[PDB]
Amino acid sequence: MTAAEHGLHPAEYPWPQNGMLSTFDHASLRRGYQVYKEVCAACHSLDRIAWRNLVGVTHTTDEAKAFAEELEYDDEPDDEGNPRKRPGKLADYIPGPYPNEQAARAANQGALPPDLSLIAKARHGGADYIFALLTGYPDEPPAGVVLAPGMNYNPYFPGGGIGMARTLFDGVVEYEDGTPATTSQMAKDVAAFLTWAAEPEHDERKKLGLKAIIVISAMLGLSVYIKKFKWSPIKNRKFIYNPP
Amino acid sequence: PDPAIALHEAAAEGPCHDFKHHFDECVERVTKAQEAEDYDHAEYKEDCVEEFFHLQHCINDNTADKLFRVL
Amino acid sequence: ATTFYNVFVKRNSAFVATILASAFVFDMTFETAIDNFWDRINAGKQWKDIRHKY
Amino acid sequence: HLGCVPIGEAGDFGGWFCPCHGSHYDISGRIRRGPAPLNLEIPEYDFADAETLVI
Amino acid sequence: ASITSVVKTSELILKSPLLSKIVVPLAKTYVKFSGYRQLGFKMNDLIIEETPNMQLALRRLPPTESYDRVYRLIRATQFSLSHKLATGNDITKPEEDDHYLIPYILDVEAEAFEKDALDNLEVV
Amino acid sequence: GKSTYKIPDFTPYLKKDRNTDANRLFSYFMIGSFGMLSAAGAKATVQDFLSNMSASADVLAMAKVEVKLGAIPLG
Amino acid sequence: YMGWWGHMGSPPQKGIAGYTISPFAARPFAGVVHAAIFNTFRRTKNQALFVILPVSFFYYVWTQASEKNEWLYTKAGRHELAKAL
Amino acid sequence: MALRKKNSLLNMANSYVLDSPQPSNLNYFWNFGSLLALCLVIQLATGITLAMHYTSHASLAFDSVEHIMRDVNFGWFIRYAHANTASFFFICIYAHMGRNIYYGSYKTPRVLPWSIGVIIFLLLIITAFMGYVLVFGQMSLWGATVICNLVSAIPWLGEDIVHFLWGGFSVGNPTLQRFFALHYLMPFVLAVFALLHLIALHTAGSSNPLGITSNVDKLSMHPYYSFKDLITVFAFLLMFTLFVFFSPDKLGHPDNYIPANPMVTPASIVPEWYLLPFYAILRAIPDKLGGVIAMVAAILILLILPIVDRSIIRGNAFKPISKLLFGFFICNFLLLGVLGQVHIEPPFIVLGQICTIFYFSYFLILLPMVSTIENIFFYIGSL
Amino acid sequence: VLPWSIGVIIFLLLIITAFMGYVLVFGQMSLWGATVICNLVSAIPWLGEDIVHFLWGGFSVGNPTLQRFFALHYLMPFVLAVFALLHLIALHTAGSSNPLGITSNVDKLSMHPYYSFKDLITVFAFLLMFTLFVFFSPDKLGHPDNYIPANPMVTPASIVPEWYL
Ligand code: HEC
Ligand code: HEM
Ligand code: HEM
Ligand code: HEM
Ligand SMILES: CCCCCCCCCCCCO[C@@H]1O[C@H](CO)[C@@H](O[C@H]2O[C@H](CO)[C@@H](O)[C@H](O)[C@H]2O)[C@H](O)[C@H]1O
Ligand SMILES: CCCCCCCCCCCCO[C@@H]1O[C@H](CO)[C@@H](O[C@H]2O[C@H](CO)[C@@H](O)[C@H](O)[C@H]2O)[C@H](O)[C@H]1O
Ligand SMILES: CCCCCCCCCCC1=C(C)C(=O)C(OC)=C(OC)C1=O
Ligand code: FES
Repeated sequence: MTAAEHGLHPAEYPWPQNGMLSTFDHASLRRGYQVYKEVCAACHSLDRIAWRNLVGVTHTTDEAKAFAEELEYDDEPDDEGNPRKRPGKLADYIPGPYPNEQAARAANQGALPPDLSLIAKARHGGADYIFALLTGYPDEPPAGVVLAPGMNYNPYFPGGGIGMARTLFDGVVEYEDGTPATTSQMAKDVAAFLTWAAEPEHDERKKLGLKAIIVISAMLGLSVYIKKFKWSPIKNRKFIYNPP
Repeated sequence: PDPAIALHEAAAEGPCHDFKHHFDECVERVTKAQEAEDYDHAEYKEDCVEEFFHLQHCINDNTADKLFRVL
Repeated sequence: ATTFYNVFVKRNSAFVATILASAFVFDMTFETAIDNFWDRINAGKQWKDIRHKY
Repeated sequence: HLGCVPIGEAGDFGGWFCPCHGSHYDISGRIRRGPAPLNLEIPEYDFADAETLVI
Repeated sequence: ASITSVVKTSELILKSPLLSKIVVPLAKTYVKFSGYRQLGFKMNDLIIEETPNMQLALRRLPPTESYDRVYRLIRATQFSLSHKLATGNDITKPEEDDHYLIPYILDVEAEAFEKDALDNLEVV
Repeated sequence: GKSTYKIPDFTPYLKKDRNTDANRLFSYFMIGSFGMLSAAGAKATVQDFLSNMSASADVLAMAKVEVKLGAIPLG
Repeated sequence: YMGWWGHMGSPPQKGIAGYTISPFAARPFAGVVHAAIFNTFRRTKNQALFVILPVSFFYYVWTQASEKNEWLYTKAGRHELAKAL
Repeated sequence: MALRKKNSLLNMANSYVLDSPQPSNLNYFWNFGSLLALCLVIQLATGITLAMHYTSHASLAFDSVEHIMRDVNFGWFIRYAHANTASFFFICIYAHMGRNIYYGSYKTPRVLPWSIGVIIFLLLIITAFMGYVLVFGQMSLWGATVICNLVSAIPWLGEDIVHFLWGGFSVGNPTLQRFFALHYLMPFVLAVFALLHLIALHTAGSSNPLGITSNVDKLSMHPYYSFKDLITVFAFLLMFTLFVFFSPDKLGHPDNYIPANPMVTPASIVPEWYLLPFYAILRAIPDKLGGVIAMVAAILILLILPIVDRSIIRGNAFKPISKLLFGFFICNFLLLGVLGQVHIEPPFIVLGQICTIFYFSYFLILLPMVSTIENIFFYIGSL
Repeated sequence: VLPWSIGVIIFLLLIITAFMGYVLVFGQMSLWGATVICNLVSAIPWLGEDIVHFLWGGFSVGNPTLQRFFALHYLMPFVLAVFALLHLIALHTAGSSNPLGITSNVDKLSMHPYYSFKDLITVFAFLLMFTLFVFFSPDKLGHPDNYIPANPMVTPASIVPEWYL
């Protein structure tokens, strides 16, 4: 296939979480949630994430309950069996912008914006692909490219024509921690947050793996000693043959 | 302003200058070819995607680490 | 060495008791040690490090 | 007793009567008659408001 | 493949002057690179024995040959498990690589194959 | 070469202190450490693995319930 | 073809004396450094060609195929690709 | 008499794991059998655990796997352990089969354990194929579609059989629920056959790297091979740890994190890496039925190794030409694997055909020729 | 003694297998039977309550319990078949006993053809009984309440086990 059909391969960026012993930067996670909430959530759902998931990762219990309580969710019917709404709870999932695929496509010139809960695991590249894509819209498509109607040129996207326009521009978000919200900064934060959303066990997994590596290595060393100890009578065996 | 704007420009003029030239030459040719009549009824229309990828791949190699260092 | 052998090693009941008690101690101390080490190499990154802002 | 749900207002102590083995709970939900050993357990509940309790 | 087959084909080659001229040097190099002599084996020690015919041939070995084969197998097994090679007198020299077993198996097979032929005889 | 009473040379391998309690104790220290890490590793493995059967996070989220009291009449 | 202890199916053994020493009497890692360096070098040297020759051949074949495939799907390779299909 | 020998139940265990007489010179390539037993045990423990939290209904399957990753305590571990051990199972099984082919383990008197082994290998393929469908991501669905459509090539009844397998007219809920049930069962069938091949082996015992009898010099299985098996168990667990904790998705396809969509077709539908050589062999034959026959034949041809190997000597330790041919055969099998995942483009199309011819010609021409000639070289060379 | 002792375990495995399988229907008897039988574990001192919550995977019988019972119900018959095999292998050291209680070492008959063909008679007798239930009276041995979907609120009139328990 042509390189265009594949898409340009994203650079390998030095993410904080790269590194056998490295966690996510949780300050970046928090900022990335705020980009999701104020930019991406217009078109993209995050359906696998519940409010309780943010607690002790990006937000306190109170902040997350406040986010939940601002929304209305379907309650069980009342006593006359009429529909009712309730305020959200920590167990609720983050609600998406559209009621169904048809509504989603209608708002996006036919394209369906995917759910972003698994997108970091569902694309080759992970965080690097998300960062590369969001920051890789050239001002002008390379001379000769004919974009289909409602398409935007982005070399990282396979085929080059993506139905999502550029959305991150300097200062579309005002971070609550005072960080300068440049295109690059917002893309890095949101890519980190989405990577967390795809693999929230990441931090615990790598720490348990450190414990496993240490124990298993020690056991490997000791198993070598013990095998050699038990095998030494066989290895050291000597013979004298006197033909009968 | 976006740190990447300046880093990318620096990398294009500097370590990726050969690739920048090739992309530039390509665009000149393709625009000129589009300007000519009976271009729409041609069999093969050249693009500049290949040269663009060579340039971008190069810029990314010379920038990735520098950019993340200043975020 | 004789004394140590006689008390903790000679009887398998005592040897297994010693091994299990050591496993208990190792398990608890290793937990604490890794926790501290992990927190130092990932300092300022974890929720517990930013929690105070909120 | 075993883990059926008592029918309320019924009983002999006019609180709750478990139909399963005939154990009678009170208006406090205390066991009075029948095989049941304990009074109906109390959840951990708090009055956030005077009009709403959380359980 | 039967030892009979191998021995017959080899004798056809050794007969033809041309063939022997080109095959014998190859076969000698093959044997040197094979490296079984470096574990103190003779070639015949390597022949598969878990066959009725080979069990019979091994039972017909003279006791001395039999005892020495057992020792070479045990010694080679010890070199194998230790990851060592034979040195000195344990290396099989080319003159010691004698076909002690070939005559016994060729007799066993001669009878086995004659029996198969005669089981298919047709009175004319 | 011939006499079976002349033991082959084992001097490259023999320890001088082979009969001492220190000598045995060392090898039991290795065996014991290995048993200790195997015990600690098994305990960790069993505990973490079986915990899958305890209430999952979504079940733990479905616990605390709020009920109004204005609707409920006397008696 | 295999028996059991006491009647394993060995031809009669006679004339071999076998000797060994206790695992507690022996140094389990005796001669380890010499083995790790010289024994491993010998063993590896003697097997090296049987790995090197097939690996190098198949890697060269793959390299040629993958480079040509890459080239055929460039602009430069348009004509050669057209013929190939 | 010792209880372990006297009591019939204990004696069966004893005969396999304690008093079992083994050659004294097995090398580390004899350790894959116990690694395969370890993979099988891990897969049973993790698989039964996943079954406690997985839902086989197509509307819920993919989400039940997300629930496992996100909400079940250590669900991520159990899921990644199960997924990665499926790959390790195939690394160990290829190693084990490679050991068997290099050391002549298929020769008399071990034709029966080898032949049962070939069936174990087919059962592993079916087990792993069905388990992969259970996720019901894009690769799950589209992989099931293309592999199950190969059955349509069976003449006359092929289409009918496909609809019967699917339980409908395409891969859907009926197919997913039946694959769950069969995926649960197949590992138990596989464990029975694994046991059968060992019982069959026990009549000759293990072969050894020299290819001679070990009846002259036996070692108890315990403690010698027990403690030698621990070394590779810990080596395996270290490799397992590096994947499961540090790189859990390296061996997978990102498309399997997209929910199955019968409408959208993925860019490239490829099998799991361990099936790739067989897929390359299938692509090599232009005919549909031809390709399926070739693919199956590539596995069943292992059954003729006892015949086509004409050597008077067991195994390759002392056969320099056979060793070179084995090296080429193995590297070709890895090339086929690589070609299984390239696009159907020049020049990989022709290369795949050449590699497929080489694969079959090993069994049918080269091994019979080389083994015949080496017989003659051993005889003339040692005269 | 050994085939008999393994037999006692086979019997316990059958009880557990059949108990879990009955829950899988998730009718009223399924749910309420699971509730009452699993609560017996609460009687284990100190840890009993914790063990029950662990078995349920929650605070009452629900979805986690049903999905785990499915997985274990699938497994338990395979465990049971292994133990059935073990008790036979254990038996093979003495052979079958016989109705007189004496040795049969004096007078043995091959299992086939004699007991093969004698087993066919009872196989067909069994299949006739099977047929009468499965085709003509399929619900005679069951409880009608198990055709009502599980309702944690409403308790059935009487919760009894399957007849064999
Ligand atoms: C107002 C519309 C809109 C906004 C705002 C938006 N997107 Fe999208 N996005 C889309 C559409 C439409 C697609 C599908 C594009 C296609 O498939 O052609 C898409 C696709 C994507 C993809 C997948 C591309 C692929 O490989 O399939 C990712 C990743 C993505 N968006 C992330 C983001 C992030 C991160 C943000 C903002 C911080 C964002 N989007 C903001 C409309 C939007
Ligand atoms: C689940 C898969 C399998 C398991 C658990 C398994 C296990 C074992 C074990 C424990 C042994 C004895 C020790 C050893 O040599 O490694 C063995 C030997 C053997 N296996 Fe397997 N095996 C499996 C699959 C296979 C397959 C797929 C084949 C063949 C295609 C095979 C053929 C053999 C042969 C021929 C031997 C005897 C080798 C010898 O000692 O010379 N096995 N297996
Ligand atoms: C030889 C043994 C086995 C092999 C090779 C095997 C292989 C696989 C594979 C490849 C998958 C796809 C994994 C993924 O990408 O997520 C899978 C999934 C699954 N397997 Fe198995 N499996 C085995 C045994 C079992 C057993 C015994 C069970 C018992 C039910 C089981 C239950 C499951 C379940 C429920 C899933 C789907 C959940 C998931 O994807 O993780 N497996 N298996
Ligand atoms: C799945 C369940 C079982 C199966 C398939 C099974 C099968 C058999 C078979 C085929 C025999 C030999 C023929 C016969 O005597 O009927 C037998 C004998 C026996 N079984 Fe079972 N059995 C099972 C459960 C049990 C249980 C629960 C017990 C004990 C509590 C038991 C104890 C025995 C004993 C003691 C014998 C030998 C009796 C004799 O021949 O004198 N079995 N079983
Ligand atoms: C055959 C076995 C027979 C009986 C065995 C009974 C074992 C079953 C008990 C499960 C116990 C789990 O109990 C709970 O485990 C988890 C880890 O799993 C621990 O959790 C701790 O370590 C884990 C990682 O290991 C971290 O994610 C967590 O933040 C930390 O609190 C809890 O501190 C402990 O309370
Ligand atoms: C590997 C997993 C561990 C579990 C063991 C596998 C269970 C299935 C094993 C039973 C199958 C029958 O297996 C068969 O048993 C008998 C006795 O046990 C063995 O018989 C062998 O040992 C006994 C004494 O140990 C001797 O009387 C006999 O001369 C010898 O051949 C057979 O060599 C073995 O083939
Ligand atoms: C459920 C059936 C699985 C069969 C495998 C279980 C046996 C465990 C492996 C032990 C083993 C056996 C039996 C064995 O025979 C052998 O010698 C060749 C080994 O080590 C070199 C082994 O490791
Ligand atoms: S169940 Fe309540 S009275 Fe027995």
